[PDB]
Amino acid sequence: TTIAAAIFDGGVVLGADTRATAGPIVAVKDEMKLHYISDNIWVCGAGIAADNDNINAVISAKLRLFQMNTGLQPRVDQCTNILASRLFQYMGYIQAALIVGGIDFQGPQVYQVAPHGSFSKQPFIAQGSGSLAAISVLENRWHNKMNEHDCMEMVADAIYAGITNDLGSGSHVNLCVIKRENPEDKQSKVIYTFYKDYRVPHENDRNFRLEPQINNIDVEVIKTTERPLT
Amino acid sequence: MQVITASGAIVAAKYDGGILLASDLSITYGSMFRHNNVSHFVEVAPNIIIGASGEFADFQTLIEVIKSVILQQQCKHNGEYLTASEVHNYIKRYMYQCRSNMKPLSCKVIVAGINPDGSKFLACTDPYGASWESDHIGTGFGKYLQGLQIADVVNGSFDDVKKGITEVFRAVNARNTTANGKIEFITVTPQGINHLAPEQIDPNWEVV
Amino acid sequence: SKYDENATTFSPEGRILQVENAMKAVQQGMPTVGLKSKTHAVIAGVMHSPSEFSSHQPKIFKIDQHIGVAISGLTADGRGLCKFLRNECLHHTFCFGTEIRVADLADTVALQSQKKTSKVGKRPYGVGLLMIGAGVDGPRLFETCPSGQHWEYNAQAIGRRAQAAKTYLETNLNEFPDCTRDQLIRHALRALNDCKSLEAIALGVVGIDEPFTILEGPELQKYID
Amino acid sequence: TTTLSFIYNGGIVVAVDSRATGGQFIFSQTVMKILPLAPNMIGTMAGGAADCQYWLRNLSRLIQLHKFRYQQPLTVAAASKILVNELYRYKGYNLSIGSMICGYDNTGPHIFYIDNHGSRIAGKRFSVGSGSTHAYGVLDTCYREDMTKEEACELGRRAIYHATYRDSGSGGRVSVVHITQNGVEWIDKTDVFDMHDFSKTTF
Amino acid sequence: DYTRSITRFSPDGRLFQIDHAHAAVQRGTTVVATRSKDMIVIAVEKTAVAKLQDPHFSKICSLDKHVMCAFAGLHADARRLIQSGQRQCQSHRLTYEDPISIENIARYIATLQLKNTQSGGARPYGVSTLICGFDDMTSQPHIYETLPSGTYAEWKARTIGRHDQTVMEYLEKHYKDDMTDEEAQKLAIGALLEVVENGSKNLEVAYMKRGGTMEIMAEEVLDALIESTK
Amino acid sequence: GSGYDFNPITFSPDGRQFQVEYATKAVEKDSLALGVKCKDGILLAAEKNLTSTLLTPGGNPRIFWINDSIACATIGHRPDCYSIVEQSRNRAETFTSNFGIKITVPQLASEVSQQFHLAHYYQAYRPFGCTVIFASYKDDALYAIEPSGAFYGYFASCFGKNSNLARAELQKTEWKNITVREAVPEVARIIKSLHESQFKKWEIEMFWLCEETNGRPQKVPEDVFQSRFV
Amino acid sequence: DRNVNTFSPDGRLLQVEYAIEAVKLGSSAVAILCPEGVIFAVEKRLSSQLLIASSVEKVYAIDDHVGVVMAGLAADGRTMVEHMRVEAQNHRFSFDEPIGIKAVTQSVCDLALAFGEGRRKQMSRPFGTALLVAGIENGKCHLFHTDPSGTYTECRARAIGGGSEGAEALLRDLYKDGMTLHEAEDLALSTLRQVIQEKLNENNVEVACARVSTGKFEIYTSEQRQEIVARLPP
Amino acid sequence: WSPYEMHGGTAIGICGDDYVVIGADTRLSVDYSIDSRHKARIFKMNSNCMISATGFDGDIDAFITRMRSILLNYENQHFHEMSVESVARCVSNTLYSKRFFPYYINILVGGINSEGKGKLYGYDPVGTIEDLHYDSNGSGSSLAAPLLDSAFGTIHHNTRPFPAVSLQDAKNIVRDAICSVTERDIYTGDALQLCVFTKDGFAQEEFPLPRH
Amino acid sequence: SSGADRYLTVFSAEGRLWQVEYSFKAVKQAEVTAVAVKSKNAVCVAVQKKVSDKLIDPSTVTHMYRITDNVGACLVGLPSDVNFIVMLLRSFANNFEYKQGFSIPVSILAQMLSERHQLESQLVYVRPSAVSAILFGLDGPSDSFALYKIEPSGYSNGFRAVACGVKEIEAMSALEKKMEDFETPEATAEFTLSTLQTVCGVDFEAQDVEVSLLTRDNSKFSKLPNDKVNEILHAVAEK
Ligand SMILES: *C(=O)[C@]1([C@@H](O)[C@@H]2C=CCCC2)NC(=O)[C@@H]2CCO[C@@]21C
Repeated sequence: TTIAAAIFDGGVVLGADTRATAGPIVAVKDEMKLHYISDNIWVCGAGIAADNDNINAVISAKLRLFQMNTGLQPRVDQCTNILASRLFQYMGYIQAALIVGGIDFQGPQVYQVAPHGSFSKQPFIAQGSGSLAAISVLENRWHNKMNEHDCMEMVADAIYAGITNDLGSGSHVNLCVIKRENPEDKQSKVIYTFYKDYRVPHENDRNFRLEPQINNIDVEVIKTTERPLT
Repeated sequence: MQVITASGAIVAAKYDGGILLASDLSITYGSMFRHNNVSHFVEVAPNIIIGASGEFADFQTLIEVIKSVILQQQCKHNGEYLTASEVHNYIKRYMYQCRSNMKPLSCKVIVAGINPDGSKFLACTDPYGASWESDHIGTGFGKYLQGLQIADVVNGSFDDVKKGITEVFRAVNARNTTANGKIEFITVTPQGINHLAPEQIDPNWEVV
Repeated sequence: SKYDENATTFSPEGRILQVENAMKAVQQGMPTVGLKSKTHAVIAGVMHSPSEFSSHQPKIFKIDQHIGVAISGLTADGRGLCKFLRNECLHHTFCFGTEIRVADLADTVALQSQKKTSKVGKRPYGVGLLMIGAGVDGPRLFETCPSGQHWEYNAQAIGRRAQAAKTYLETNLNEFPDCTRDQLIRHALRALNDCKSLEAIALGVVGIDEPFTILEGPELQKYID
Repeated sequence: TTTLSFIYNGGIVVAVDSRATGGQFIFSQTVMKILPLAPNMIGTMAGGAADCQYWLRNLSRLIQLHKFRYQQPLTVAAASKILVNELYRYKGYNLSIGSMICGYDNTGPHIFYIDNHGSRIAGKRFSVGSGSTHAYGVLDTCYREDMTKEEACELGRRAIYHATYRDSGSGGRVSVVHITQNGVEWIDKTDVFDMHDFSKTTF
Repeated sequence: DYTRSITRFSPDGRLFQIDHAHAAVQRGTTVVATRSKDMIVIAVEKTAVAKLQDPHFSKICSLDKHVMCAFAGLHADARRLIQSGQRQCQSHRLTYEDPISIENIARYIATLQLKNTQSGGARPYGVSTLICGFDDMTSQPHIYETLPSGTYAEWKARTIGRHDQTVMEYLEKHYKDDMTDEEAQKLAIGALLEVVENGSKNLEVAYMKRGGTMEIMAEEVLDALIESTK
Repeated sequence: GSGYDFNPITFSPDGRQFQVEYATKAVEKDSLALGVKCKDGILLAAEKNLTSTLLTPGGNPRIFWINDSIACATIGHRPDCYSIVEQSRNRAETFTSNFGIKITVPQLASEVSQQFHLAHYYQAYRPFGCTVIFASYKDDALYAIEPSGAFYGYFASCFGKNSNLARAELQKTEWKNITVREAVPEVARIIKSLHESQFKKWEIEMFWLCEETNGRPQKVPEDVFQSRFV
Repeated sequence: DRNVNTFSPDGRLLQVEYAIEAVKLGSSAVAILCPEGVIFAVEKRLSSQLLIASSVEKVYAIDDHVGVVMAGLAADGRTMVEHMRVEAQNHRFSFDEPIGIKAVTQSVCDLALAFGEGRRKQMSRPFGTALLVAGIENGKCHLFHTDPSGTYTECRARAIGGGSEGAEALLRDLYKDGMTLHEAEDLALSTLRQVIQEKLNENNVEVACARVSTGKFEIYTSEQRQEIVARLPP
Repeated sequence: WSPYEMHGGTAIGICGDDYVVIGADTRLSVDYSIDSRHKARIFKMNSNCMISATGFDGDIDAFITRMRSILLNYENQHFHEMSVESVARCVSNTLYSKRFFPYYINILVGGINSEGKGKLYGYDPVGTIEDLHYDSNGSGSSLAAPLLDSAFGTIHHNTRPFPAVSLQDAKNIVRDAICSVTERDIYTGDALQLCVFTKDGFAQEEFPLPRH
Repeated sequence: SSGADRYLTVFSAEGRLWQVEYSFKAVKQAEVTAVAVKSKNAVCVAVQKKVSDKLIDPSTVTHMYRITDNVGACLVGLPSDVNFIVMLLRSFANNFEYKQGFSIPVSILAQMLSERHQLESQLVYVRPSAVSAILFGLDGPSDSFALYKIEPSGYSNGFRAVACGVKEIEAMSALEKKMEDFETPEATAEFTLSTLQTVCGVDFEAQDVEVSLLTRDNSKFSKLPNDKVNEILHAVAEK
């Protein structure tokens, strides 16, 4: 896995590869590792896919219930505190290395949350197996108050670096750009644009396939029964 | 049972006027000399001092427990403190409780005090909860680097017991890695607890 | 009357009528007398014999080596309080290794009775305890009440016909501090005799060095004169 | 340890050694490995000494409680069942109980092998202990149904003696008990030192 | 939990709640349990709409293969008693491997009723139970009557429910010390008929033979015995 | 009058807590105890109208230790008085366990007023018919908690019978201008002036927390002021 | 009032007094202590001849040495005797000795007054049964009386049940400290017969002896009850 | 982490016709270090019996406190001091109550029963009870047991009557056996506490032993 | 079970929670009135500080409490209930800060207090806490001032201006009849103290009123020292 969220001038760009491996085998080639938390907060997670999915769903439910009861926009530090407390109370057994990326009244905030509950506000973060290959790009191409497009390209290139250099990472680069609908208006609605398959590396696609599929296995049917679908 | 932030050796010995306890004022983090001027003894009552060799975190937790219980019994008794025997019995029962809960206080705790009847009471409770009352108790390397230097002068004059404890702690400073700094002396007498000036007990360094 | 519903209900006058009913239940117990000298403490009482051929129900109990209590009221509640006090003495002789002070036992039993009177669904103990102890605190006598309070006394009488015993104790109050063990026991028996309606009177005597002991029947004959 | 109990036409003969030994040292040679449970029921002690003694006196308490609660006394099957259920509730606590519940009830003689593990095996011939294999060899080789009381008691005594000889864990004195309809009878405690025949040169 | 001490003493010394539970019993259907040297017989009268309901809801229950059980009173309190009694029979088998003594199980049912008389927030069982059966440990058929008060007494022939006094008088008059099994059947059937103006279509008769299970009398044999008694 | 006076949590149609008012009546029945903050310390004086001459001289305390720096004068229902004393000791011990430092009379009073209020706020409790005056020189605090749970810091507090006149007399002195040793005669004169003639034998249980006591609670020594009167 | 653990303005637990009344509504029972043994004679109320008398046993053997006879509510007495049996077997298990008569009496009494109401989850009402606990302890027969209040008293002679007061009045001038067990049985059966409303018979009476010579509490069989009723003056 | 200190020290009990002589070394010591040269391990439980515990001293103190608590409870609830046989059963049950967290102490309950006869009961840490004429516990149990076997021959011939050894002879046997153990067992040493329970009550003697 | 509708918090035959209304009257029993005014630039809460006896240390006779640094609470009601509510609002705030990681907003604190007052008005074994609570502060997420009132019923609302206590009806009437979108914090403070003074019908001194004026500058809660209170009172006595 390669997940990387950075903070650009107008918002946050989160990114994730789409490769879930069931050991040394690529179980999923379109895996969704960017989890919607709230309209302003997205978490891209690594570690155990079940743990990441469930904890992101649970915290998204908590913050949706929060925004409903209280009418308040969930805060990125609030989401990060909830995530860190939950991961600490499970003593790292919920292997969800998360990167929270959102925009609240404090501006664009990217937090890391380790599976053991250790969080940290950082401008750019990379987690997962390819986290190092990604963070190199993030280390070299992130600067204060970069525009949306440069941060998008940097985070996509960091996810691509994780994809190519790391075996646990691969397939496509899904991005999610949290940004204010009116960047000049700091009080404008925080919207998100999810770029599914933002990068689709052509050198990483299936380049060959038998047009006449050769098969010498013959199916012998012991018994057939047809039953209505209602 | 694990010792990290450890208090060094303690040598307590009864002399004519009371109990003389010596120990360095240094807490060692593993082997590092981390903290200085940290007394290993805590005056829990006007005539009851409590020291401990071993983990000093477990001795601060034990002192919290002791002070809370003494405060309970003092509020009950309108100012009257627990006796040295009662305080040591509570420490024995709480350290055995901790050992029985499998979370032992990894500190050998010396209770030195004058009971209201005037009899010197010096007792020790090891991390496991085994307690014993004795006229002289060494804990840590003060137990090991002792010999007959205390036993021969125990219950003797203050000068003789002080010299014996000084010999033992010269041995400790020479041959204990965790022995760092001045050796504080505390006299628990029926007239109160007096912290004598800490003394640098130098090993004989003409050996080289 | 209408506010005599629970031990948790205050009457418009500030009185807990169920607490007062329990106090009367104590006042309906057999005459109990307690005395306190500078060296010894004594509790005595005419034990109750429900039937002619039934023995006199024990009234004096030994809580600890130097602590005893004379119950007045529901003897079952008295036994429950004796169990509680013995547990407290055993947890003070476990935590501290010495004998608890009868003052601390009075505090604990008062606290328990008050918790009985402060929470609904509980009744005040229908028994009053004359506790005598001896220790570093000296000899001390405490009359614990159902309401949840203990009154320290040099002498005291409770139960039925206890006004005559109280009058005797008031007359001889200044004698008690210097009275010896034998003289304090004699004063106890002669304060009970004024309440007579011996083989009924049981007397527990304790001293600073003397452990609490219960004398009954002919054993007390030597203390009559 | 070595305890044996067998049902012959005349009753139940229960013979037990008296050795308690841990490792090499013989902690005792006068250990009583037969604990009475009912007037006509006993329970043998093998394996852990404390466990067997506590649980057999607890079973005696439960049998007395049942007999006083209900006029009918607790049977040997019911008693062994109580014991085995209690011991099985402590599975995984490293209890060590080997115990033959030998009694005469309304349905006749009954021996139930009870173990810490919860096994409750009815049978007419059991032996529990380190030397129980030797007692089993002597029993199964010399056991008859029509043995007199003396013959059956001597069979149990000699089986325990051979177990004590061939096992370091068995020794002391053979406590022999004869259980009949009438009730438990304690035959005698025979020192295995006296049972050994020193005129033999083979053992 | 709720503890309102439903059952309390009255100034005259009576547990009025036990009186009311007895009233509930006395409004229940009549039950008549009689015994012989080798067979027990229970006859419960049944009030029902023969044309509109199934008469298969029986007051006679089988706590175990050797414990037969009938009741008079609230059918739900009786169902709870029978369920607990069956559980106790199986638990006695678990704990002892021996069939629960009829005295033992009757004591258990009476102790259930008694605990309801003693437990705060618990309404005394408005049911009087006839626990009958056979003990191999005693070689005697037993018929215990457990009351709502929690008192159980063995009887040679006992009746509960409505008309219990008339049926008791009939039992006392027509009881033989050494009845045969068919004589016990005749006594129970006649005692129930003394208050019932209907034949097999109303009565329900079960029985337990020595070392046997509970067998419900047929509607043919029952009618034959009814006619023979008359 | 109306039925709103039985349940402590019940509010009278005028908003009155009748059970709390009756607890306050219980306080007002008791002999007055007072406290005054002085230059050198705080002096708590409790009038003990000895019901019997047999009561131990100097026994039956009304001023209690709560902490090595906090004393507690008590007025009202003596069972409730000592219950609150022990609950204050437990609250101080729990405060030390949770926070390490020794509790202060303001927050000790808040924590004990929490129990006072719970008594008449949740059902199943009786309001404490006791007013507790916590004094601490080391905290320069004299906080009196009332039966309702209302607690106020006082320059000079007093509760019990003739408490209004006692407060009016305490008002005549600027207590902080003087020390405890010269405050003792003034408070003693106040109570003696208000002492009722009906009570022949009585005592003035004075305690002080001062520099002379090193801030520790201590009964005023008999030589300084013989507490016992006739 | 209206709650079980309430004290009357006279200082009495109302439920306790009402349980005493319930005991006064129970079958009579006379316990006569003599140096040879303690003898219970109990009225077995038989509403019918079909009632198995052995099953309405008002006498219960708590242990080999100690027994108990009830008066009042037979079910509450069953709870009390069950507790006493468990206590006696626990005492034998814990101290390898028969439980003292006073000890088991005190245990059941402590159980007696533990009733409560109004607190979250205990018995809800006092035991409506008074027990005459008797047994052999250290080669001596001890007779104790427990009533619903939880108070127990050692007794040389005692009566519980409907005829309790009349039985005690009859025992006034009939009971002596040196009677033989023969005389104790005769006195117990005579007092019971006097305080019951039916002619005494072996089937409507239950007799039991805590016998010092045997050191055991046995319950008399029909033959022994006949052997006693035959000797009576009537 | 092992919650026991495995303290050494020997206790030798000898039951007589009318006495019980338990001699235990005072020394408290484990791992070549003597925590306390004097640390009494025989305690007068009541006027009927004494308990001698050898092993972990924390467990000795805890078990002796529990036994004193239970004997006080028995005196309060059963109105007489617990007998030596009752104390023995209580010791067995108390030790077994911790069957899964055993007191690592070997117990000798020596007392005088209602018959006036001496009663010694030997124990293992998990609560095995055994009515014994003699027993040895602690570090020098293996050393001391042959001494008692030779003195009495009970192990050599189990079924023969236990020899009528006088009170003073049994005290001398315990002293000599404790001295031999002290000579051989390093943990045994310092002072011998020789307690004797007789009809006259609990008597105690302190004899020096080799400190080394 | 009939008859509990007036003594317990269950609905009456006419559908009213009589105990809740009686808790409102118990709030009236506080003998003190609070007026809070909220403006775009500040929120000022003035509550009369009536010390009945001057033997009492006035610093302890307070109806204004620090729930958090940013959130204050002017609580009018039974003093015991007021202390319970300060401890329960502080507990709410601490639990919220421990879970969510940030200081509790005034709106969420008002919701939690309303939930507690609903558990009081529903659980018949819990007395309705007789405290009319004026929670106020500067919410960071909106960087705007929040002013909520939670009545003993739990009926919680956000207010431009609110009032509690004996003159609650008259104070609210005066507030609504004179509310303005003030342009300065000191005009909000002047209006607050003027409305409180007018409804209480007595001239105020700093000794006789606790005023907390949370501005955009001083967002953190603090009761104004007597100097600023006297200055505002003089400004209110100008006209
Ligand atoms: C990524 O860390 C990874 C993915 O399965 C990932 C898990 C969390 C989000 C969903 C998809 N976790 C793994 O266990 C493998 C090992 C290498 O990294 C994975 C692909």
